[PDB]
Amino acid sequence: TLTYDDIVGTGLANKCPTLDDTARGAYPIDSSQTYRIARLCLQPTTFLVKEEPKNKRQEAEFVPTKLVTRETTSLDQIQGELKVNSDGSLTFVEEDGIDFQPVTVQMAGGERIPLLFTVKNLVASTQPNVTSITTSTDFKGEFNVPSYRTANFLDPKGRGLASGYDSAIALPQAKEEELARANVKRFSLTKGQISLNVAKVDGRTGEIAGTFESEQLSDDDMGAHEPHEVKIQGVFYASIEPA
Amino acid sequence: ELVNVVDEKLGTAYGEKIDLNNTNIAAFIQYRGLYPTLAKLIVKNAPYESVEDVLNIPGLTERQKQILRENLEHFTVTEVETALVEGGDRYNNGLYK
Amino acid sequence: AELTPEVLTVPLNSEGKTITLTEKQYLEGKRLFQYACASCHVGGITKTNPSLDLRTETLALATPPRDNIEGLVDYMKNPTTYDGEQEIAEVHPSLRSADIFPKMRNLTEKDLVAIAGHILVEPKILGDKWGGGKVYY
Amino acid sequence: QEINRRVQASLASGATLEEAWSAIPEKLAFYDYIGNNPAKGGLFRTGPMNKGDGIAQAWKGHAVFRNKEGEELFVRRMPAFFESFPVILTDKNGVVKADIPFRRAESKYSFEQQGVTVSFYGGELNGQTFTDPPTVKSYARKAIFGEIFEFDTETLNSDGIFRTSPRG
Amino acid sequence: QGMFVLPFMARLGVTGSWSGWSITGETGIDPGFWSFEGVALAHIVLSGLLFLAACW
Ligand code: CLA
Ligand code: HEM
Ligand SMILES: CC1=C(/C=C/C(C)=C/C=C/C(C)=C/C=C/C=C(C)/C=C/C=C(C)/C=C/C2=C(C)CCCC2(C)C)C(C)(C)CCC1
Ligand SMILES: CC1=C(/C=C/C(C)=C/C=CC(/C)=C/C=C/C=C(C)/C=C/C=C(C)/C=C/C2=C(C)CCCC2(C)C)C(C)(C)CCC1
Ligand SMILES: [Ca+2]
Ligand SMILES: [Ca+2]
Ligand SMILES: [Cl-]
Repeated sequence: TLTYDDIVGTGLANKCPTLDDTARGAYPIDSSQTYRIARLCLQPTTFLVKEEPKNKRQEAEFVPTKLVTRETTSLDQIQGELKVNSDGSLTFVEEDGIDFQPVTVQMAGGERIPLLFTVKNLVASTQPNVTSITTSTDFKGEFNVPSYRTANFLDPKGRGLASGYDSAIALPQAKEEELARANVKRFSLTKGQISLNVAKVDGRTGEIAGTFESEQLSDDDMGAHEPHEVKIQGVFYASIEPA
Repeated sequence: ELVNVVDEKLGTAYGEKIDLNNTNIAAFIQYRGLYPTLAKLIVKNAPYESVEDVLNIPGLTERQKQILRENLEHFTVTEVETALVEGGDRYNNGLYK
Repeated sequence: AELTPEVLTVPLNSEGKTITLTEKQYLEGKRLFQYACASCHVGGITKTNPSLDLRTETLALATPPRDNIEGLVDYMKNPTTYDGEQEIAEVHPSLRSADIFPKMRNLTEKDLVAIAGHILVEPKILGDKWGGGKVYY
Repeated sequence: QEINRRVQASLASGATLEEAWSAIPEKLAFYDYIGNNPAKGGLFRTGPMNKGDGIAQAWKGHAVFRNKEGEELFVRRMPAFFESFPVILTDKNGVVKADIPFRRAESKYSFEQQGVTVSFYGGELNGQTFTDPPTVKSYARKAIFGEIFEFDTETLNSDGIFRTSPRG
Repeated sequence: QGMFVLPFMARLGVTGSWSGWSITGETGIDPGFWSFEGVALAHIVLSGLLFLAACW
């Protein structure tokens, strides 16, 4: 068993727990019992950004990016109710945890794409008739994506939403119409989608692990510009418990 | 047409009273008996369709119900403004002294 | 302006009684406040919780009311949250927690009376500055 | 001071507010504007004043601010020292009634809370009233500069930053 | 785009930038050192060494 001093500075703190290859079992679900996820962890391994289509209007693809904010990207210590529904499907309702990380990735050509990688208010459900969580189980769900910056955030000229100037004070007599989009901060709230594909199960401990893919918008800098579409891929871990 | 939603919200009852759905928790210090216990329950159980719905919060004492009734005149409700409630800003809005 | 007896006259209780503090009492109050309180309450604010200050109106709206000598002395013996609901001696300096807050150990009843007096008189002098924080420095 | 004197003299001779303010010459109103103050420029802000605030076209008229109770409110003017200045409205006696808050969370004086409105007398906007808070704020922001003018900012690609005059 | 030396770099196989793009429209390529930037830098350093040799 490892301590903080074993892990500190190694990068392991940003990694989700894994399960060995022998963990291909099944975790029995009792539709009479209540369940919870005690710890959900999401460790992104790849960030893809949808290229802004030239104007050919064909299929714009997701392209690779380089992480520049280091090992600060993982979601963890997430907990929430695991409902057993009438139809035998399971629904995870996220209640709390470290369920967001700001992330900046860099596109070919230098363009930096900040995003609020998140699963805030995640609601994800399995297929019906899940008597046991197996390596065939998956969760599909949606979550909220709030503004990358919150309402107090001030831009470099001191303008903000819940705080700040409401004009370009360095340009006292500039016509205000053309600066409106910059002057008037707006708070974004959009929806994201995530798939959790279970690859490993310890039927005894109640630990599951696998891969995820999520899709969400990036930062729109409080309404100053259009967000990019981001696809996040990685691995996850969850501990399921009687509660 | 671009609008600052917080400034706009100041033109509603939000600007005249404690909005149970939006106002930061420190505002409950303005009146006797609301902070921190009732303040916490109120913020935790938001949003409310009406002011009087604050009375239905589970586990409240009779004394608590009394204080709430005495202070309903100081409360309001408007639509939840994402900008004011995200980031946990209702618990800490970056304002101190 | 001067530190008149009128200025040093503060509510003793919620029932309309006042006490007139002596100049020595006021200076002692300032001294003891600096000693036991100012680490957190410099200028009337609260560094570990700026939401609650020591302004008279605020103390007045606390439960039980704290805008008088008896209330403040009681707070110094048995501190509560602003609504009076939980006792907080365990994380707040008091005679009751003088074991874990050693600077309270030698505070006398007279000392507490002095501190309370400083707390109520200061705003009558400094106005908005008291509990005002950096805005009013 | 001279503008107010003339307006008062007009009102005392039985003019309406509209008539009184419309009688104020545009040139006089134009003198009562900080963009013509020679102490508002910059060493490397080069060229004519028009390159900054624009080519003045017309006086919009005098802006009168009022709260929901109907009390007249007065915008605190920018002193020459300040590159930028807050927007603060007081009553006739200097008591604060309205402002543009920086932090909103404990705002008590927002134009929206105070239902601030603006009515124009004289100039292009004579007889018009605005009540929607964005526009009222916009005019208050211009009111910090004194009398409010319409500018051609396109002709010279004006950048909106005050420049000094040949006096300066 | 009025590019003059870029096509000559491309002609002999320099097609990518250190910043990750390539002139064929690929993304997330590693051109190694000999990107357009690497070629330019190499020429600048060469310029300097030739200057010193000229002095000698
Ligand atoms: C008394 C001298 C004087 C004055 C007061 C003016 C003033 C005016 N002229 Mg004018 N001008 C002048 C001489 C003067 N000019 C001369 C001699 C010429 C011929 C070159 C011109 C040519 C001219 C033109 C072509 C134009 C003007 C315009 C204008 C106006 C714009 C001012 C401006 O933007 O300056 C900007 C001033 C500066 C940026 C300050 C310069 C400071 C220098 C660079 C400092 C140098 C430091 C030094 C190197 C340090 C040495 C250190 C060493 C000892 C160790 C303005 C009303 C313009 C106008 O709007 O016309 C309609 C316009 O278009 N001027
Ligand atoms: C003799 C010493 C002190 C006295 C007399 C004093 C006085 C007071 C009073 C009267 C209040 C009630 C505020 C109100 O109702 O508006 C208060 C609140 C508070 N003070 Fe003190 N103060 C002292 C020292 C300290 C110290 C040393 C700390 C921190 C280390 C501290 C932290 C706090 C906190 C956290 C609160 C509010 C707690 C809550 O309501 O949850 N105080 N103080
Ligand atoms: C503005 C202009 C622009 C730009 C221009 C340019 C950019 C130019 C540059 C170019 C240059 C940049 C030139 C080059 C050069 C060089 C020279 C001509 C010099 C020389 C040599 C020599 C003289 C040296 C000597 C030496 C010494 C040093 C040492 C020892 C040895 C010897 C003696 C050899 C354009 C046109 C686009 C357009 C229009 C305008
Ligand atoms: C092979 C290799 C390469 C090629 C390379 C090149 C091409 C080289 C060149 C080199 C160079 C090109 C060098 C230069 C030189 C010389 C030197 C080493 C320097 C010098 C001199 C000096 C010593 C001077 C001194 C002084 C002066 C400073 C001044 C006056 C006085 C005197 C003169 C004294 C590549 C990349 C392709 C890749 C891989 C392979
Ligand atoms: Ca699977
Ligand atoms: Ca322009
Ligand atoms: Cl306060």
